[PDB]
Amino acid sequence: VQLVESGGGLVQPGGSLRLSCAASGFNVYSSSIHWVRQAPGKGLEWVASISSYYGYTYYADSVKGRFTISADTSKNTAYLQMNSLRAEDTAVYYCARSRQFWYSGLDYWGQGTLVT
Amino acid sequence: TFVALYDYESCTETDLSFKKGERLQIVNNGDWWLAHSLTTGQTGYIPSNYVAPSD
Amino acid sequence: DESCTTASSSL
Amino acid sequence: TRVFKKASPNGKLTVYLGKRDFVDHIDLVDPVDGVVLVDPEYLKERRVYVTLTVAFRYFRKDLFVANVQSFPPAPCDKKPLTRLQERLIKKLGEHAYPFTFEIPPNLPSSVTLQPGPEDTGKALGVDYEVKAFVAENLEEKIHKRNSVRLVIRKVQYAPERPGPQPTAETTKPLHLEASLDKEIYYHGEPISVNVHVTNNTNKTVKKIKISVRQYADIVLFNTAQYKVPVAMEEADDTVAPSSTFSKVYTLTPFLANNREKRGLALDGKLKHEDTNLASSTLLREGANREILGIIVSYKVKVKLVVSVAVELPFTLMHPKP
Amino acid sequence: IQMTQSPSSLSASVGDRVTITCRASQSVSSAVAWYQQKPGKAPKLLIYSASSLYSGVPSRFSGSRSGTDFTLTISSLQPEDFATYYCQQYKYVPVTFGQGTKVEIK
Repeated sequence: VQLVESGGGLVQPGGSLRLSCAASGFNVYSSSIHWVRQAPGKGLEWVASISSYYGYTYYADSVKGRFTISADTSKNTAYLQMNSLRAEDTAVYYCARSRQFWYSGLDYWGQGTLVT
Repeated sequence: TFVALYDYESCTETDLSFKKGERLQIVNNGDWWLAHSLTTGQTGYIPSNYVAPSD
Repeated sequence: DESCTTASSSL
Repeated sequence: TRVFKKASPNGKLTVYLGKRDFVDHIDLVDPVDGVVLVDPEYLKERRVYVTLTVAFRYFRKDLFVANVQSFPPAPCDKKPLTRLQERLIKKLGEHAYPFTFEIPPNLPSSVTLQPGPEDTGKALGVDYEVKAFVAENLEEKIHKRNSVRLVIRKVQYAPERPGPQPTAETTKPLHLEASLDKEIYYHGEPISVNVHVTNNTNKTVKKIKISVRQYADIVLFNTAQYKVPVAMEEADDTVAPSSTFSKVYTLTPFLANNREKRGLALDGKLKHEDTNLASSTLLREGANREILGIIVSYKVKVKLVVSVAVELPFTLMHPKP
Repeated sequence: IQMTQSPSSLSASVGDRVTITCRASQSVSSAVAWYQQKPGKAPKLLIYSASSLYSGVPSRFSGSRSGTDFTLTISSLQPEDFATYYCQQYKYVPVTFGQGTKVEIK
């Protein structure tokens, strides 16, 4: 029905952070959870995505070395641990959902929590 | 005149399978061809777009 | 000789 | 609108197909309409044969093969359908010579097994292959340079109207009654089980075990039946010697945990794809005359162990797009 | 795969034809989706797939594909469609979005 991201942070360059994304309305095996990142005034850059039905995760090139995505099947939430730096210290991270079977376009979106 | 016909009886069994190269010119010498019977004033037809007739 | 990749065309 | 196509090496003939996903309606299967473009420069003693092969692999064995001669076209034949074989012929208005096939209503769907640690080029299962080749005669050998081979699959979706609500109960004996949410479930839906165990004996229930099991009957393998548990639930709930327990549970089958298991059925794969668990097979009126492939069915199990079990059947398939 | 989009475009309050194109550098088999993001809010999915609408989207919005060229069209621009639109392809794992075209009122 809707997605709510309860994460947020204010990190000195070169530390750690953690993002959570609660989802109410749909199961986590019938949907795929993605994280989309929008720098201020720039386009939507794609970040880690997870397909819990298959179990594998994709990563962006700029985040492959530091970010780590996970999902909690007990409460339909997605976790995005971060080790952000200066270049990622201004963006707003969304949490959007796509159909697991025979689709990859994102239909439901969260409000987005800024990370700095 | 000039006309050609060949023996064939795969389809349209009502009037076909006559002898080929008869003196009586075929009723229609292209995609479809027609020809007369062996000894009567009856005309039979069969498609002929597969290959040029040999008669 | 091996088979070529399945393509697609307009209609 | 887009249409799929493929060509042979040496570029002599090309095969067009509008889709490689043919829906199998419970009353009539969809037809296969294809158009072949060929250039008979010197094809004096050459003919075009298009074939549709349904094969079961392990070496392979087939129970439905067919042959259609496209050029020179057979006289007194059927009319091509306007959906594909008119627009395609309009586009290739020079040598487009079409072909068509019809599938019997009782052929098995395309279901592939999970190979595991060993690969044999293509995994075990049932697949439909469309092979078009030019040759002097049908019975003579033909090599890869002259043949086009394209793989298709047959699928079927969920019924529009749901069936009766599943329920099964068995037996101063104890009485257990179970029920599911509905008759038809999708591939990501959670399967909830309602449980009630009223007790009158002195033997207390120690542990409640619930699992979702996939049944795959293989008729060609001497009518062998292989079952595997695709879901596992363990809540360790106990009840007093003579008490009354009622509860709701939740299960969800998925492939991530079941990747370890071998010989488990999966949906049709075009080429080394990742697919969900094999959908249920809908048999028309129970006329089990099909002796070619594999049929898949799912049944939930609920078991109690004292210091008895019930099985609830259901269907697992995608909804109609 | 670099997906390129046309720059920002002006418009009028009264409805008029507006075409926005997204030029794919590599061929994608009609796997392209279009979004709409108003300032300060999350993007809204508009197109299921090229020339296929989504549940709840009005009938004005339309799409098309010409080989590797995709297009987003609006039959009539009422003052509510004044936002920014993104073109996304979901064929290959490194999913990319277009630079985004911002529609504005004149």
